[PDB]
Amino acid sequence: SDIQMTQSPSSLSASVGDRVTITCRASQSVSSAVAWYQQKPGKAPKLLIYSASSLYSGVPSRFSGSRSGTDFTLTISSLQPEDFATYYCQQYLYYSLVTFGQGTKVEIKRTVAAPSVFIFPPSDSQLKSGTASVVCLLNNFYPREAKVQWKVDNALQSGNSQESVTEQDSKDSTYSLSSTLTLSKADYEKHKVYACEVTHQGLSSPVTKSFNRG
Amino acid sequence: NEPPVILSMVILSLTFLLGLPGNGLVLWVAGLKMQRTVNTIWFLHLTLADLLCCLSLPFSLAHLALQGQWPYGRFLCKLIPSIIVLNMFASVFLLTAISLDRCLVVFKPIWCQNHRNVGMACSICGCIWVVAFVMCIPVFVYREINRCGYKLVAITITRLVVGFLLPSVIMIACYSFIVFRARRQLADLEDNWETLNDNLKVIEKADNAAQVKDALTKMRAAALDAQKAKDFRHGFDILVGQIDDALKLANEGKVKEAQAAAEQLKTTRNAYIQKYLERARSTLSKTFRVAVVVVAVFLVCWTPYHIFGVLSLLTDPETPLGKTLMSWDHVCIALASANSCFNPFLYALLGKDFRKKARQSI
Amino acid sequence: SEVQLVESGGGLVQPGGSLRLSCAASGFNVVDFSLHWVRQAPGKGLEWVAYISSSSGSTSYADSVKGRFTISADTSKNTAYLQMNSLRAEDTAVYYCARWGYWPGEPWWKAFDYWGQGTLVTVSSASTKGPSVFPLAPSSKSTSGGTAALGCLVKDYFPEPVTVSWNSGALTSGVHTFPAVLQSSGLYSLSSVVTVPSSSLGTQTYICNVNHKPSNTKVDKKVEP
Ligand SMILES: Cc1cc(C(c2ccc(Cl)cc2)c2ccc(Cl)cc2)sc1C(=O)N[C@@H](CCCN=C(N)N)C(=O)O
Repeated sequence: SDIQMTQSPSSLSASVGDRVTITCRASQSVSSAVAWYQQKPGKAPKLLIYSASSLYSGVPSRFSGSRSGTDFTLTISSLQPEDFATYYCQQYLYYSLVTFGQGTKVEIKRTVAAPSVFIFPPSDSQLKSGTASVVCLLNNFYPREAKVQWKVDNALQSGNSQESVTEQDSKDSTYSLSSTLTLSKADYEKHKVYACEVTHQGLSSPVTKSFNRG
Repeated sequence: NEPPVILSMVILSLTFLLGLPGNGLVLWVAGLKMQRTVNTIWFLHLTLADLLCCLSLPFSLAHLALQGQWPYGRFLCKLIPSIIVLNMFASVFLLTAISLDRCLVVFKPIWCQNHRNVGMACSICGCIWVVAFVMCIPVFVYREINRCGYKLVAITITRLVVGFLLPSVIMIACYSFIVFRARRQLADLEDNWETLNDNLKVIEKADNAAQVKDALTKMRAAALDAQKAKDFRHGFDILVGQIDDALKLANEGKVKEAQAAAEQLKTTRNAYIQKYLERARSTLSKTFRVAVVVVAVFLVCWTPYHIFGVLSLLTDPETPLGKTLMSWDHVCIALASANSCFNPFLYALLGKDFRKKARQSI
Repeated sequence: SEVQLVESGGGLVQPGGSLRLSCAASGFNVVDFSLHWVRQAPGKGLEWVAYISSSSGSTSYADSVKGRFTISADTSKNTAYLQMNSLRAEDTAVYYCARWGYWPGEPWWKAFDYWGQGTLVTVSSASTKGPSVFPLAPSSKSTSGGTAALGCLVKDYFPEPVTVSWNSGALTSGVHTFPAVLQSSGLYSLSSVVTVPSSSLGTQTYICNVNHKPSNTKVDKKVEP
């Protein structure tokens, strides 16, 4: 059977200068045949530590690796504005035994902020085309952990809608979210009131944005 | 005439005769022939301390032969016992520092590789000599003459605390940690060998490729683990290469060829792995015996001295027990000084290269 | 130059069919370093694909790609080739080529010291249709002060890249561009919004000029309250 590998720190938040610890566990004895790779969004990965004991050339000395039995630990002493990327672990015990981890993402922490939630209904071109699409915009939220739902005429709706979120804002290091649900013309004209609820953690109560059709 | 006095004289004479030429030759070989390293500095300091301690043994014999009567002035009576105590404390601290260094070079190898040099050894030897002189100062201060001696409790207390308890505890802890780490390494090597053998036991009669390749991957992992525990590295590289060849042959659906390639490993196994396992076992046995002998000699040499020093304050000298303690104090100090002769036979005369240099010197 | 790996098999294919990915090396010889392939789905982790040995002839494939893919190498031009057949939606990812060394030496213990540029292999299962643009403005009232919002939504476009700019770049402070999302039918949707005080809404209009590079679709959509 294939040697499984589990990576518990899927995503963790930290600040500039703080230390980061990433733990990894193997299925059986691997004999330090685990290396680490750093990949930026939209670029090819690059190695930083091999065999969990030696540092590769050109890599800053801030990264360190340790091995304890079948466990591996990657330690970053101080973060920099140039190393915020995804971290992967790969087992290289043999050519036909390559196995990658789940990946570890790092983000920058920010202060408390309230997301200005807005909602946009379909326009006239949506009704002319035969299909309508109503969207919702969440502007500024730091933890990226929030739940947004749609109140379709005093009824909750989920599954059909689709949401997206931007990451690593260059201006304020915050995050923005865009939800969108599409329906037919007869399925949209039959209702009169719509609403969108947001249960962001940084808010004292779920904020609702509603609009009446016509 | 008294049996304890004759016993002390005989012990001191034997210690002198067995220590002076040996320590002199060891110091000469370490100074004129051996290269200037850290262990060389430690051996030189130990031999110098032993020689300075043995050079005063004729004075101790002359003092004991006169039945305590010291016709010389107070200068020698205050000087020579202080010098004896100085040499004893210097030797004890040097042995403790040698044990601490031998523990640190195994505990944290990177820190020693990047910091341990000759300058640090010279500095710690100077600090040892300074501490020994500080401990010797009260001996020279409080001694006064006719019977040379005293006329005290806190001095013996701080002596037992600084010179006997802490150094012995440090040495015992260091030797125990070294023995435990070496035994753990040997256990890991034996577990790797067992994982190599038990899976081959079923590979030799297997009937499926999945179990064969799994056992071969386990063998490769065990070999990579044991490689970090010279012809040894070449043999492990050959073993790993043959294991990779067996894996490549097994992945192509050739079960019989893979079994043949796995059975071919027995040659290099019996050629390198068994030999190096026996060598590691012999090395562990040797170092364990050396540590046990050194600890036993140190204890036997330095325990009765402090025991009698403590009992001297808890027993009146006018009582027969006090007289017995005062009479056997000579035997106790002789047994303590015998450690000065037992030092080179347990620290310097055990190195193979040092033994070869000493043999070629004659 | 240093060690470099270039791919030339990027593009889109149909469900099944066949495709040929190429890997060209520069700065070293392929006769002495083994070449492997690693997949990476968009928004997922890495996954090993296959391994080819130039000086050994032995090949290896992942458990989920056996009997469908083939790998080979050519020491004349030092180029690796990967022939993929019977492709499905799971194989849509960015393939990366790497090189791991030989056991008699240090390069074996070293990790993937040099990665390739990455070749995107996706399954179309559809055809180009052309994006449709729709404005997005508040319905009746916002009362948010000097923090309003207006956007444009492009929908039903198959290719990934798309360009959008407000007033040809005159308005940039507050323009938020969100990544595209894959629908169940096979099309994509993107929303580009911007925030501006309400005082500017009653003075100057806004146009979200959107151009599609893989096609000839340019739309100038006006947004007004
Ligand atoms: C180490 C040492 C060695 C000594 C010399 C010596 C004595 C006298 C003169 Cl003039 C020259 C040399 C000697 C050694 C052996 C023999 Cl056979 C005869 C003499 S004296 C001495 C020492 O430090 N005594 C202390 C502590 C003793 C207490 N009992 C304990 N701690 N167990 C003390 O007096 O309180």
